[PDB]
Amino acid sequence: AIDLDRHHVRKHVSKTARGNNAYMKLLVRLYGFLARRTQSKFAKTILHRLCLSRVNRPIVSTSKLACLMKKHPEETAVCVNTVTYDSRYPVPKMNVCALKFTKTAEAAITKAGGKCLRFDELALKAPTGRKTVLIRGKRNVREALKHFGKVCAKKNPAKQYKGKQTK
Amino acid sequence: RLVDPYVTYGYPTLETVQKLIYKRGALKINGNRMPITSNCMIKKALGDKDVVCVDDLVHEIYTVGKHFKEVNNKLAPFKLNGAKIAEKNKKIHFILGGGFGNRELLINKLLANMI
Amino acid sequence: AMVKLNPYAKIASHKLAQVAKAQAAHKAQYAAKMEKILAAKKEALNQSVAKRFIKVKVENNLLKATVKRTAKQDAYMKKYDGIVKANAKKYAEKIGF
RNA sequence: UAUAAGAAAUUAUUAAGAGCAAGAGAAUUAUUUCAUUUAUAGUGAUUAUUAAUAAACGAGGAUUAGGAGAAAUCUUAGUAAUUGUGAAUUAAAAGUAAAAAUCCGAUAAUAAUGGAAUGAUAAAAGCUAUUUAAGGUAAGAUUAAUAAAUUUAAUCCCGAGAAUAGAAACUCUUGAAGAAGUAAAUUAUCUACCCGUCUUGAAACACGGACCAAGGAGUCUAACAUGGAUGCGAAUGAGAAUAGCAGGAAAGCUAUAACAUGAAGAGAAAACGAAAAACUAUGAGAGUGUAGAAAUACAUUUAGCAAUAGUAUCUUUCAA
RNA sequence: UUCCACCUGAAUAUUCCCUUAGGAAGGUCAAAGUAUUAAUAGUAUUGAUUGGUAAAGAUAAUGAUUAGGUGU
RNA sequence: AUAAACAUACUUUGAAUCGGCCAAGUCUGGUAAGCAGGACUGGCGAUGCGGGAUGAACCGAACGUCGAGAUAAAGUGCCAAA
RNA sequence: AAAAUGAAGACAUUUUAACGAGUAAGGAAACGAAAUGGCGUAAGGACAACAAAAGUAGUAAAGAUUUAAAGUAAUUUAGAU
Repeated sequence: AIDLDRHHVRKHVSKTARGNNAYMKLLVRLYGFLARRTQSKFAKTILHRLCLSRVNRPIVSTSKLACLMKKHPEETAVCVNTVTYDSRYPVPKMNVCALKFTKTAEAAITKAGGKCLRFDELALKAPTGRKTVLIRGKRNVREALKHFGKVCAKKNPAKQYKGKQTK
Repeated sequence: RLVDPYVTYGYPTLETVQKLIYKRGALKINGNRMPITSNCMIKKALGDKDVVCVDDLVHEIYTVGKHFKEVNNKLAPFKLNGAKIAEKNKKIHFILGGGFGNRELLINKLLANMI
Repeated sequence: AMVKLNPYAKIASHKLAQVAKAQAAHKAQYAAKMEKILAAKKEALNQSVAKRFIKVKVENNLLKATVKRTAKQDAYMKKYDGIVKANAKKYAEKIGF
């Protein structure tokens, strides 16, 4: 035989739209074609982020979009995730491209004079990506991450799944 | 020397280098072991290192030029045939009439039957 | 396939042929010579065992010349023979320790 | 619709005729390989041409009576110091120091002739012919100076690139009177200990198993967590009970609603309850120019999300 | 303790237990999911070190042991 | 110096397991043990194939289904290929 | 694994390269370039002659016995009785 360090196993990268969503399947078809032909790292990035699981595509609120678009007035924020609404703070005028807009987030963005785009329109308008800002939400804000580990640990304790007689 | 029991080695002649490269030569292109078939693929893989033909490849290996490391690392390890390893057996040094160890220029007789 | 990989194969094959053709002819034009020197030392043998072979005093120069050379080259034959004798003595002393 | 392709059917001749499959060849080949032969820049040894000195060694040495050998003409035989061999060394002749054979070293490569396994059929970065000439580094050849030279000069030869013209479509045998393949039975060579299980280890002198059919063993309810697909999103659920609708309905539809989880956290508790509209580092992406030149590789402008780490600041606690 | 094929593929260390025919933390392993990535090494070389094993010693320190001279 | 992009860093969830056994240019107790217990590595367990007649561990070498060749351990009087 | 192509072909595409032993154990379903691929038992909701008589069946169902074919395999298909 041959002395290989390890044998061939599937590479743990997703390369298609998870699930049976007909529209998300077409979006992966559109951007897998765009990245293969245009050879643009922007389409490669969007295609890769379209194939992540739901937990790995965290939301971005309108407050975060406003802060990141402050010094980018004439730009199109591109976040591959759902865009929620932060009712604590106002929404300025900006153009956002996202997979899905919350009913209140879409109204707030529109009522301020902005625009709510989808990814098909963005590819039609800015295929390689020229006036866009790539944005992703925070991953560590999940509450599940608090209980990972050993709660007896001296340095970074876990958070003790509550149960029988938890004080 | 540390791995002496598991290998036999020696000093090749120029004709030995040529036959190994021409018959058993290969390159690692895109992670694929593509056998040598034209100068275009050798130019594509090693054009940056000023090796644009197979005879540049042979000369660099034989004389150990400045870009030996890059050229040698692109060359896949040759897969040889079988041949009479030793007189007694391969459990003793070639000095004792065995199979492993440093054969010096006598390694070309073995390579002749294995290429 | 060799031409495709090594276009220099045509230059070093025709030129290799001309080396081969002539080199073969040198064998022929050394056998014709070594036919004379081998048929001039027969008529120095069957002419020496025959009559003279006490009457052991046989002529010193029964061997006859077959290839003619100038006087300058004759001096070089004895110059060469002196050198090869020195080389044989040079080597024998060395390995004799 | 315009042009070749130009099908089927027909006319005259005969070197007069399918498809498929199996086998044997033919010509040119691809990958691998078997057998035989052939050259491998040994300056190694022998391979009858004469003579001399030898370091050593045994014998011999001075009339045909009986013979061996050869058609020789020349040797052999045995009944007081002439001579024989000779490692090695030397002289003369020959020798430009590559023949053939054997041995000793070095190697195994190019080629040719016959096959074998899996294929292919096509024309060339095939091969061949004509033109000019990059080249021939001991060695393509002939010459001269000289020479333990892979040292020099000359003119003859051949000739890579390229331009221009050339050429491949075949034979035989067997098969619905049963081909090739496949299957069953028998024979022959090689091959094969009883399954399941505990065990370091069972074919085991360890246990269960006489045989067959049917039945036969990770399921259901409830709480939590991770995770992949789904809806909505500072909210989600409200098939909480329950109340209405059409239809007659254990199904379906509708109820601004108590509550559950979450949006705020720390403290035993009293009492409290979050910004310097943040900072630093590396990091995703977007352009312009040049060049290789096929893709691609550098120079430079810009943005700096996620993540990790470290900082200020703020709520609570004796203590973060 | 009931179907097939394919891929990866182990363990007898350590801590605690009324523990010793058994558990939990942990190591080995599998499957899911990520990050352009101060985030490669069961290797050799050069350079500065660490150690007290094999060996060595035995009027060199602590011990063990056979004798022979010289002096009081 | 050499190697390394199906590299590297992992995160989460979880299975089985912690009766072991053998070898040795190794050690300790023992007269000794196919005994008892350890250091380092390789194996058997979990493993078939060629050889040692036979064998869990020895030697060569680890396995998709086949054809052709060159081999390894080891062998060439017959069983038995040479 | 990487490149190419990609609304539907089809054989779960095309090419190149590397690999394939294995007890305990793991790899749920779905996921077009598919985050392993499939066979079988029974029941429920659909689909099954697209032109207004729409899967098979007394011109012989299910079952049983065998003969052959397809599949690496689980199994499936057809003939005869």
